[PDB]
Amino acid sequence: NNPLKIHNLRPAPGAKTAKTRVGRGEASKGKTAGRGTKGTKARYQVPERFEGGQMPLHMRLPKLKGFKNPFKTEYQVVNLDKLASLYPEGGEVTVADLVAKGAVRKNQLVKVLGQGEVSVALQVTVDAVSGSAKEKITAAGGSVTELV
Amino acid sequence: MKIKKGDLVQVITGKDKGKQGKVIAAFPREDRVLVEGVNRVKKHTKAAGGIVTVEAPIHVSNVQLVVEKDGNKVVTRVGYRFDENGNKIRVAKRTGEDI
Amino acid sequence: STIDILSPAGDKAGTVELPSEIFDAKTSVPLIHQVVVAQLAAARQGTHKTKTRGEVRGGGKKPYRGTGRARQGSTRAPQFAGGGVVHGPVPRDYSQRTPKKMKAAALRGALSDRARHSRIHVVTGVVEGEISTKAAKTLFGKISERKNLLLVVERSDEAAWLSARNLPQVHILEPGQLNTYDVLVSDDVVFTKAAFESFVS
RNA sequence: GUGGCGAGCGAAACCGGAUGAGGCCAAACCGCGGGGUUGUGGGAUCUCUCUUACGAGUCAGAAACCGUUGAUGUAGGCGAAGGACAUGCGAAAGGUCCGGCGUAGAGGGUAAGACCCCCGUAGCUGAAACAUUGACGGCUCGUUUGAGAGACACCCAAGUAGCACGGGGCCCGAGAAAUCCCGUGUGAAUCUGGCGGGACCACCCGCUAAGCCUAAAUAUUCCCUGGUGACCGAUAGCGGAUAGUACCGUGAGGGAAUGGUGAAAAGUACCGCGGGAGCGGAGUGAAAUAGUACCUGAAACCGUGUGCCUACAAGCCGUGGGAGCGUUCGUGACUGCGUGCCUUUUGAAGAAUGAGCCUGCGAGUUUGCGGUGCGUUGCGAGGUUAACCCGUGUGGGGAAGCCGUAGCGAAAGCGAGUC
Repeated sequence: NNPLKIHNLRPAPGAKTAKTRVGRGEASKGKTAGRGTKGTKARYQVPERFEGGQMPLHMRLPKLKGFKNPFKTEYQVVNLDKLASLYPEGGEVTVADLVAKGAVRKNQLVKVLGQGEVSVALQVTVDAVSGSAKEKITAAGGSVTELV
Repeated sequence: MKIKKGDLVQVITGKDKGKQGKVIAAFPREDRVLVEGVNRVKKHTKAAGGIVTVEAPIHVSNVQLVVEKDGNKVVTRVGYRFDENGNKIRVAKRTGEDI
Repeated sequence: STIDILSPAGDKAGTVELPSEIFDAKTSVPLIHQVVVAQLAAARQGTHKTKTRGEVRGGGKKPYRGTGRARQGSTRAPQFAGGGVVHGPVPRDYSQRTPKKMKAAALRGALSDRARHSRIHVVTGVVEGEISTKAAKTLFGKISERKNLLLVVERSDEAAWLSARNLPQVHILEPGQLNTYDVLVSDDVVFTKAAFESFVS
């Protein structure tokens, strides 16, 4: 009885942590407010990319090897182990249906990969497939039809 | 200012409740009126210089019109009504009569 | 659970089933607490500002130079009387982004809590025919004598809005804008049958 | 991507949204007018075939005015319902009892907490006059041959495009540097014309520079009307409870301080001391240590009275022990111990810095679908919206995106592997 009233709401214990008010009193974060005395850090911030004049970490190790491809495309990949749990009775496997089962992002290229085992026949209609995955699908009586 | 000059009013909230009286002069800008008989102060004035007793204004919302209904007197609030030519006439509300 | 519909006069006019998913959902105090605190914070207007030593008018000059006084860079420094305010308030929006599911769940919890204590009521109408604050007052007296009452009615039903809006203790809402804060404040919740179906659907 | 590849800087394609609109000239040709307006190229000129009233307006595609009338604005009007008893002190809005209105329980005042005492609010209602803006009529304007086929290579914005040099801006800091803009020289073509698609060439794709006009989504508030505040409340809030005044400077310019009697002056008649000021009676007031020096009236600071101690004593002024005296409490004869506070220092009572004293003010804040870790909450192989849309509010919708879902490699690429 006595239902929930708006003055009965309390947060979960440990949810809200009281602020830390530095600079009030000497029985707390006292006069220095947790900084020490008279350094560059007693009044200012020291940038992270600065090793006191010594050659910075980011300036004495060589640049990374190689270039980058502006037009490289990455496929959303589905391993056979997690593709044999979405279809525990076989059937046709389309790309737009794989999207609806939360296995690949929308509007991308799918590429079934070969980790795991498949025990039922699947008719996968995807953009590509790896060699091991293709063998495993065919062994289980399925057929693989690529669009690309 | 509904309280016109020269009306019969009754003090409803003040040192002197009950007392009726006429409206001597009305100040429609500071919302006060003079009712003869109430708040009669004794000014100490010098030179015939001496104690003089005259009434000081009371707030308009502390008086209210007295309309006669069925013999004795009765305090009433005041509304308006047009007759035929768009002429507002003070109409009593306790009685519905014309004051 | 089933609850009786009351006709505008206070008589029974049928029965309705409270959907369990709405009126029998779990009440999580921490979840309700966050949503309600978010509501009150979002209601804050937050229009409030002060002038820092840059915006105070004047003080562009260095007041003086071996003078024997303190060194000062401007007459509008924080420590000066009439100087600028340091770390003062500024205009800011206090609204919070709360997930949709948390909001909906909290309202379900609040309504479920009221239902469990049998404080949900339904009426086919508030007033029949003419607008009357008296008719609404009599109806609500029959339903409950408690201080806080919440009336949920479609905005197209002017009769109920106009009749009940003046009552000191009654807070009126559309079905679509039923919100957690109003439910918790109110001791009882009264739906119009049109409102109840609109909300549940 | 750019960068003494340092500090830093930093797009575009495309996606989701707010609003949505297209017109006209130059040229050729004909006599300032006609003509024509193009990217599926179109127009001119010539030959052949067929055919031969209507709309648009106050606008970017022209431009005014006259009237009739609709709406809004600049004054306003009405607008519901409370009494009795006692108390209070001085005053009832507070207490008790019974009532009433409510499409009005917003707010402000009224001699203390008022939905019903007043001003108002809900709800309706109102304009001779002039302004803003619609609709209509007058009025104004535009059009009144058109279509197809074939010819012809006549026109399609010139000191311009391009190119050379020197520069500017773009993610691009002159680089292999495209596109865009400027100055100097040189300097075309007209549809087989020309420009771009990141040096350049060819093909392919798009498009017609060297002419113009264009509302809507967008930024702002000196000013006006109506409102709001987990904004300030007299050292605060604008500098200004009006002041850019007083004052400072030759001058540009700088630039203050001062709010509060009481419900109502009822602001003290009269008497006395005194030159007056001021005060003691008296009077008003609820209250006169509320007397125009005025609500409350702290501290520093200055006095009167009073209890105790104090003129053989060396005192960071306190503290432990302790007799005595006195309107537990006040004081403290005598005795033991006892070298201030902060800062900064290896180390300070330090003869190292800062502080005459009180009161008030004065230093870890805010933003972000930022980064990161922890706690908690919701959902959980999923989670979640941004802009924006609807609504009175904090409510609902919105999947553009982002994070998780597979990694390795310079990359092609391969993929539980990969180099």
